Amino acid sequence: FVNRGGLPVDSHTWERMWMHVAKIHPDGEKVAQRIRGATDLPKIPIPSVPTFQPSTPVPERLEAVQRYIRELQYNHTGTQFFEIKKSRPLTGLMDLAKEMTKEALPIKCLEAVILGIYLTNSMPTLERFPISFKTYFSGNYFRHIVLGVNFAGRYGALGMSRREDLMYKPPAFRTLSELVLDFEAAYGRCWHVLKKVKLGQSVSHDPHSVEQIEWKHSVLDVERLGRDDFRKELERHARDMRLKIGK
Amino acid sequence: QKSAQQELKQRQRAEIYALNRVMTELEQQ
Repeated sequence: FVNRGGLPVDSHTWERMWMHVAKIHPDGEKVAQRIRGATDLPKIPIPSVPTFQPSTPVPERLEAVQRYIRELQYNHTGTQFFEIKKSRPLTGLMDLAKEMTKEALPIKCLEAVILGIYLTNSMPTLERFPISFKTYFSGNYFRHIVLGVNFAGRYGALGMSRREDLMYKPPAFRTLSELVLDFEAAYGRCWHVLKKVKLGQSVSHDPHSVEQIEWKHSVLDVERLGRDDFRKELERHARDMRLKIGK
Repeated sequence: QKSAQQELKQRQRAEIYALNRVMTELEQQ
């Protein structure tokens, strides 16, 4: 369920959110009856957007960016509060990122990617690029996206997920392949088989850029490739990104 | 004037986070 018309949430989408809750939760209407109109609810502090001293090393800045993303909370309400159109020009997506910092609602993985780009445009020596993972568990396919990053030749990731090992990686992996294989192993530990990886090109650091994010610059079919061809394909993506300069 | 939109957003945001806590609690149990 996606809120397809800004904030405040309109009466129709608001009721649909509560209707949807009543389906999911075993005591779904007991939950609404206790929350809706309640006058004693916690005040939620608006998280402060982190700002960085120039003497602060970038990896320490990334920790603060990821902390801020987590503070918004993963969205378990069943209703997505921001519409993300993935082919929107970057400048429109950055307007959306800013709106997300001003409204401060829970988010999921794709919103966190956009936010990660917005909060690291101030770091021109940081390379940012989306990584999407398609996995398989119990006869079903699952998609997850993170923001891959590269600082001083080391690879890491920012993002949001239900699982702690499927989001933040400090920029410590020497190669892109090592980063991706770290995700594949984390998936295997929770019984998901990794089927595809889709890697985007690096994203411009200009928040007024009209260019689109290219999400699928490399699409890798994991088991059709085999391990050596899989690594070589990732090395090639790493070189392609090095040669696309943008800020 | 426009302070009704703000109170609307404030009331909605508080219920959104209360709901998110309950749903988060459920979706691990």
